Amino acid sequence: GSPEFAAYKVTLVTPTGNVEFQCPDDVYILDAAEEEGIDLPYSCRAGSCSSCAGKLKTGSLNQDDQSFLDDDQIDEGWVLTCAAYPVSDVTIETHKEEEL
Ligand code: FES
Repeated sequence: GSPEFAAYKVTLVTPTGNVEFQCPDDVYILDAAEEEGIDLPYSCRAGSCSSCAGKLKTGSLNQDDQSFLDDDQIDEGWVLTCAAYPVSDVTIETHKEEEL
């Protein structure tokens, strides 16, 4: 039932407004946002820090490539946007490092 290629609608709730774009299912959220000209926080780009943190509001992600968040944090909706792939349409609140 699965497509050979897919993308998903990403809605980012950023400090300067909501923005939306299609993200390939094999491109990380951060990278796809940047390709669309959206400036999001980051540092390591390796899944091992707090800089790119966001909160997942709607939908589902694959965060196998992240390491810094613990299992409880993942269960509570934390996202490292540099290391997350969408597996559905998603809504993510960005710029959330301060809440960790
Ligand atoms: S920029 Fe460090 S985990 Fe994403």
